[PDB]
Order: sequence, then C-alpha cells, then structure tokens
Amino acid sequence: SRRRVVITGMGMLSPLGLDVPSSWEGILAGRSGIAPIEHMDLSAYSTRFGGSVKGFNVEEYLSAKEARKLDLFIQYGLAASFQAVRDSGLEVTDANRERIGVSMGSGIGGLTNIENNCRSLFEQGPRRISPFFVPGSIINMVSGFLSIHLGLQGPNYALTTAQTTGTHSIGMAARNIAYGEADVMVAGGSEMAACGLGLGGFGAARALSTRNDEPTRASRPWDRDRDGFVLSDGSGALVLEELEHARARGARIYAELVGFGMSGDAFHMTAPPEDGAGAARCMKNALRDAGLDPRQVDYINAHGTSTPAGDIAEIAAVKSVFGEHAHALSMSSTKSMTGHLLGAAGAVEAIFSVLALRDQVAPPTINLDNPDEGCDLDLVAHEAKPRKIDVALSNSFGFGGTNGTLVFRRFA
Amino acid sequence: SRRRVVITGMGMLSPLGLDVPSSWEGILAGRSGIAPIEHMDLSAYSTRFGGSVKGFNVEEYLSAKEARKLDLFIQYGLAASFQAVRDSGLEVTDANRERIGVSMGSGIGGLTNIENNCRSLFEQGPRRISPFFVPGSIINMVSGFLSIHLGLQGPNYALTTAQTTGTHSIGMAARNIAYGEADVMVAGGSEMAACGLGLGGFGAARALSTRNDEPTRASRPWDRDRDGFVLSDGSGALVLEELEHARARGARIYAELVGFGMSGDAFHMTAPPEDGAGAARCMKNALRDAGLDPRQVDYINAHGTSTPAGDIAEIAAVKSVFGEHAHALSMSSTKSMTGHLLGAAGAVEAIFSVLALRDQVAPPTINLDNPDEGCDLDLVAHEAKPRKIDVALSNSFGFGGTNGTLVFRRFA
Ligand SMILES: O=C(NCCc1ccc(O)cc1)c1ccccn1
Repeated sequence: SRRRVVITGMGMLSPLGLDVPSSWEGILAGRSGIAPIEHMDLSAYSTRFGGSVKGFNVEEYLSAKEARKLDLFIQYGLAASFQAVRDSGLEVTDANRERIGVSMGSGIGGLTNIENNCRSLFEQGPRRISPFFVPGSIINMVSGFLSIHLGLQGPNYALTTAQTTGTHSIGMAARNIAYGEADVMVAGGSEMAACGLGLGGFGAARALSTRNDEPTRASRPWDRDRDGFVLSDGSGALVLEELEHARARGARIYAELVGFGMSGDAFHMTAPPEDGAGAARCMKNALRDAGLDPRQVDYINAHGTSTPAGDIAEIAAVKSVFGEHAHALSMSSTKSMTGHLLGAAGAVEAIFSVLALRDQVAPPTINLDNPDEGCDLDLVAHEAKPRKIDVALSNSFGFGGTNGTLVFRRFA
Repeated sequence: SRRRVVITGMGMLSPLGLDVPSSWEGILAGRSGIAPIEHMDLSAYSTRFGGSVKGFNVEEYLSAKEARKLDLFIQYGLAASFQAVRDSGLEVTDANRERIGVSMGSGIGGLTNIENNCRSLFEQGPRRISPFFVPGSIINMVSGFLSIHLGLQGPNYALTTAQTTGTHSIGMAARNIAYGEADVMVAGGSEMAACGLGLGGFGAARALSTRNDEPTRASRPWDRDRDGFVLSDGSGALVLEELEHARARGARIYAELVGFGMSGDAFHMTAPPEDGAGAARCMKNALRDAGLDPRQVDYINAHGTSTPAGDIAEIAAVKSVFGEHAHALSMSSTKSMTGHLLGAAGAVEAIFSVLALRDQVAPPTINLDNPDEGCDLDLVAHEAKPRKIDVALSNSFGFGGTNGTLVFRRFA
C-alpha cells in the first residue's frame, strides 16, 4: 500500500546562483538574474536577454574530457543532481543501488548541440558530425549519465512535457516510491534553450518579452505592462525518499511531498484557457491526492510566466479552487526574478516551495508595479513576506495543455 | 491492491505497412521493410538505407494546415494514436474524459523540423524560423495534440528514454490505470530520425550497418556478420484500459498487460554490459511484477538491434533469467524486418507481442544465416513458428543503460 515521500536533498543551477543557498538568498532579496546574453550575437533577434547561469564550472563535477561530449542541459542536470545527492547524505551501496533511480527531464534538451552539429552538417558535411551527437544531446542522458557516475540501478527515465517537465518529473518519481518501485529517486529537470533556434523559435511565436533596454524589469507576472516570458537556463534536482527509509538512516527531512496532480486542458496547443479550467482540475486532483481541505494551502509558487493569457488564467484557477480562501493564501512567481527555466521551471520552483516551508517566508513577485484587471490576490508584490506556511503548492502549465501541481507540507 | 490492465486498441505506422494488420502480415511473411532512403542526398553518408514509412497520407488524420505545423514524428504518433482509439471502439464523453489520458513518447523528437529551421536560420537569419517551430517539434505534442483533438483530460505526459521510450510509455501508462489515476491511456511512441542528423549522428558513432549493397540483409540480429542497427521510422499506439471498464462496454480485448519492469545498467552511455546484467534485473523485475515464474514465459520479442555487443548481452541475460527454460521459450527480433524505430521500437514490438498471443505464432528473426558464438537459443531463424504462447515478454535496452520489459498474457 501507498508509502509516504520526503525531500532529503536539493540541488540547483539558476540565473541567481550556482547552488540552492546562493539562489535562495537572491530570491529572498528580490534580485533579478536577467541580463543581456553574452554567449552569442543576438543583434538580428527581437529578444537579446535571458536568465544565464553565470560562472558555471563543470570541472567542479566532471572531467573536461567528459564535459566536452555533453550539451550544457546535461552538464546543468548532472551538477544539480550531484548537489542533491551530496546534500542528502545518502551512501549508494550494493544493498540499495537497485532501489535508487533517477527521473531528470528537459523540455527541449540538447538544442545548442543539435544546432552546432546541424551547422557542421550543412557547411562541411556529415563526416564532421560529433560521434557523441546522440548520447550528448538526447533528453534521457541526464538520467543515464547520473546512473553511470553514481551506480544507480533503479528506475531510469526522463519526462519531456515542455514547461511542466520539472513538476511531472518530481511527481511521477514520488509515485515510483509511493508504490514500492523504488525507495529513493533523484528527480527534477534541466534546460539550456538559449541558442539561435531557441531564442529564434520563441521569438518567431512572439512568446518572449522584447524589453531589451531593461531586462531586469521584463519578467513582471500579473503586471498590466507584461509582454511575454523571459527565457532562462539551469537545473533543479531533489532527492525523494520513502519516509521510513529516511527515518531509518537519520536523514535530515526538508518537507513531505503529500500531493501530485496532472490534468490535460484539451484546449489549445500553446494557449491556456482564460478561465484556468485545466489548472483548476489539476490543483483539485493534487489537493484530493494530499487529503487536504483547500483552506490548508498557505503558499502557492505560481507558474506565473509573465504572459498576458497565462498569468490571468492562474488567478481565475486559484479563485475557482480556493474561493474566499484565495484572499488568505500568498501566491508569488519567482519567475519575476529567475525567468522561465522551461523544463527546469517546476524543479527550481519545487525547491523554492520547500524553502518557503523551511524558512516560513513567501518569496516576492518583483516588478508587480500595477497589478492587471482581476489580479487582486496577495501576490507578495516587491518584497518577501514572512508568514505561517504549513502547506505549499507549486504549479506548472505547458504546451499541449499539460498541467502539474505538487503539494508539500512541513514534516515534524 | 491493484487493478488489471488490458489492451483494447492498437495502431501503427511501420516500414512494413500503414496499419497493424498490413505490418503484421509482413512480419509473419518474413518481409523486410528496409530500402535505400529516397528524396534525400545521402552521397557523403556511410549508410544510405533504412526503414521509411511508405505512402503515409497525413490528410486521412489532419487538415493540410494542421499537418504543416507538426514534425513527421508527431504526424506518425497521431496516426498510430487515432488508429488505436478507433480500433478500441471507445466513446469519449463528459462522464469519462477526465479518466482518459495519453503518454506517447519519442527518443529523438523533431530532427527533420530542427534541420529545416537550421537551414532558414543559417541562410537567412532567425526571422525565417517558423512560428510553430517549438510546439511543432517538442516531444509532448503527440500527447498534446491527441488530448486536444479527442478532448482527453486524464494524465497528459510524454517519456523520452531513447530506444526504451515505447516500452516505458506503455508500462507507466499501465501503472496509471492499475493505481487508479486513469481508466484509459493511449500509450506508445513515434520516431522519424531519417534526416542528415539521425543518419549522420549514428553514422559518426559507427553504430549503423553500412551494408548498402544489400539493405534487406543489413539487420541480422545474432548473425556473426551483423555490423550495427538499421534506422527506421514509424509509430505504435495501444489503448490500455482497466478490465472492468473494458468488460462493461463489451470491448474486444487482445491481451492483458500483467508485468512491467524497469532497471538501469549504470554501466556505459551507449554499450550494455557483456553479461546483460541490467536486462536480466529488468526481466526479473517484470516477472516479479506479474507474479510469474520465469518458466511460464513462452515468447520474447527481443530488443535484438543487430549490434555486436547488444545482441550477445540479451542472450546472456535470457540464459541468466530463464536457466533450464532458456531454450524452451522462443525469442525473435522483429527488427530483422522493421529495423530499429528507436523510441517507437518498444511500441510496435508490444503490438507484435500481443499479436503473437492472438495468433499463437512466434515472428521470425530473418537473416539469421550463421548464429554467433553462444547464440544457440530458439531465435526462430528465417520463418515464423506456430507454437503455444500464454506469456510474451517485450524487451527494450537503450542509451544511458535504460531498460524496459513488458509482460503480456492471453486473456479469456
Ligand atoms: O560529487 C558530488 N556529489 C556526489 C556525492 C555522492 C553521494 C553518494 C555516493 O555514493 C557517491 C557520491 C558533488 C561534486 C561537487 C559538488 C557537489 N556534489
């Protein structure tokens, strides 16, 4: 029968820092990680800024010889995974290696690498494609390379559900443990889509903020002057562990994962329905899964992408799920500061949701100068809000009408 | 306790045919779907052949306008999925749509789209990138488009575990139903990596057969003259359904899905361990999941890719798991005929495993002229073998050392 699941380890690369503590300090201080992009020439692009990981040293984790073969999204996924496993204190042994698995996902995966090999192919010929093109680019190789480096022989897989990837990855990994398929899972996501095709492709869809002259103010969830999401890079990883397994080894437990919801909108390939019907169905699934009264929800880490339709849909969904209690909880978008890490969004935001529980503070939605029509909830505008948080919820919505909700609570 | 899961609908595009019955007819006749790749300059490539889908008409499924928005791998996934849902007779209603979900995956995703948008980007700059580039290329859009078209509001996700994708998708969809998160799931995979990038990428790793003079003899699993896998395109979709749900509406039930196993090799990025230790753990996990003794297995659809190390690892794993029963079962690689559909391999091979149960026949391993050292199992060389089959396994072993096994049983 269904086992309980706790968080014993966390790891992160974000536009705010090269680990969890440094990222979280930036979150609580309302600091933006968004800046003009330096790694390529974007003069022909309508968007020239994003959330870059600054000063990442892969040789903190891997040999330069191995790193050369891997896309940045794999390098970032391994770094966050390595941090989370170390943070857990867990020792991998012959006695437990078959019971530890990994589910690290990505929305787009190795687009930089595929673009660079596509350039080699077109300009030179197929004989210049890297021998490592496939294993260095395809999305399942975070899970693959992590298992090879740590000796994890448990369930080994990868989700790809666009902007919902990190949330689904964590939820489904919790279900693996819940149902006895594993005792430990390393789960989350990673993304590095800041190449020509990434910035160009989201640009062609007119999905991105074009506030090139003020990048720190571009990401402005629920602000009436928002004009699209900000593209950001990085990784989140959590060590999920069966409760009795955690208790037995004396693990430090950050929080319990009590609820997971998924729902499809079945509405539109790219647009969320204005009323948030799919997001509402997903949160209600997650709250029922957790055995909660919705009035127990203290904090919501919103998807909050800073799109016109997405941000208002989320207000509508929260009002419909929580009714009068919608006015008592706090809801913030850390994407105000980090931008949109796409497949990694749900992973870093799950970490921010757990840290909201550890520290009893709602992170701010920075840049919320003029809340839009109907955006009249506690959106923690401008400044972190210390407050009682027993139950935190983290939402993600994605292309294909794909929704995920995670429910965390304090563990005593 | 756990709900029972049955197969009530199947759909396919393969190198043998544009549906299940035409593909299966080719399989039992020992026909090859492999041929030189057309309408593509492969002059500078060491491999010039593969398994193409021949005569696919997307306008049987989509308007020209919707099909223009979608990579071939998505078109193929949608074709298989629509076929599977039609084949099932299922009526989607307001009363059941929240209980019907989708998990259609891909190993490599939108390489053909990425290739064509790279052309535009390099030649003319980013403003010629298609608006639909991102939603038209990301792996979760088969699940996304299918859910939107049919109004499916159940779990909506996509796996990407390289050559294991189709097996994991079906297995994890079966878990969703067994543990009551859904009553119906459309599950499987789709793949179209016959671009410069797939042929070039696998070619750079010298992973492909280069037998250009005799494409139909290239894929020769367990034959001493094999020289790597054959790249193939297509899709498989299954309608998975809770047993009481299927019986209440009078569904035609092909077979029961009794067992699902996962494991990680934790060994190498592209090569399996010589003894197939990971594949052995995975099959043992799948049989434990089914409550079955290795002795009860009659038929194995092998991964059987025609790689030197892969084929020999699978013989070792089967001998290890099945002891004195290893010769009694029949094991064949339908990849001898279809080539390797990568992420769709597990989906089309689950369908072939189900049909081996319906028709009491083991598909052939064609081209097995000279079994290699230790390849002395019943590999159904050359010709289909009518025989008793109560229990059929389907194995997938992919990059990152990610393993999947499905156990199907006759239903009466
Ligand atoms: O290597 C790292 N972590 C893995 C720890 C580990 C845990 C269990 C085990 O059995 C083996 C290794 C790392 C490196 C730099 C920064 C953070 N973490």
